[PDB]
Amino acid sequence: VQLQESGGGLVQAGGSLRLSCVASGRTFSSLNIVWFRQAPGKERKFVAAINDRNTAYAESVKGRFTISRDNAKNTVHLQMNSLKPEDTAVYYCHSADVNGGMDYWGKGTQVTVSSH
Amino acid sequence: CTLKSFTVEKGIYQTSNFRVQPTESIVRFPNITNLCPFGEVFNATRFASV
Repeated sequence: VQLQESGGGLVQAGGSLRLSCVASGRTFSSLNIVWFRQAPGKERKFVAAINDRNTAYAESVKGRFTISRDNAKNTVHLQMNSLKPEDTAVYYCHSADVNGGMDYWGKGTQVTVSSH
Repeated sequence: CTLKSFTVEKGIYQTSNFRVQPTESIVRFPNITNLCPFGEVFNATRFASV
């Protein structure tokens, strides 16, 4: 069907945000998550893929982004730190198994970083 | 030809043997139950990225 998305909002610099990606099913222990962001008027770029129990981040999101998963409730929480205006983007979260199947498209939430 | 002479004496002589050739070739392998999920390999909903 789809992937439920939340955690978005319009915040000023230095705030705290926590995006959420929950995929329904019964095999969460084998699920893999790939993240993306799409800025308005700019290119859509990869954010952070947490596969199995491994984590990684790109240039502009390393350290700033603290990705995490909840095996109890099939929840993925991304701690947001060091807000930058150029990172205002719509984040599309992806869920799949080790094969890469069970592809559902996330709607994407509106995330905005306000300049000062 | 097999006696190496143009005149053969009275008697019964062994010659080239008799052999019923096969009519045709027949192959029998059992039924097929499980096949690879090509509908999940090639017919995936959305292909991965490079």
